[PDB]
Amino acid sequence: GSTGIKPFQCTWPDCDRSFSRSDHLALHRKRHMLV
Ligand SMILES: [Zn+2]
Repeated sequence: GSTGIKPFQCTWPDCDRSFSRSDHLALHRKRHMLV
């Protein structure tokens, strides 16, 4: 279903990801800035 309305939303425009896991979106975001 529509599970894009998440509080842990990735703020990458071309990506447009949204998470429920803080430990997942953290690494997802770390790899975004290539760190
Ligand atoms: Zn992302």
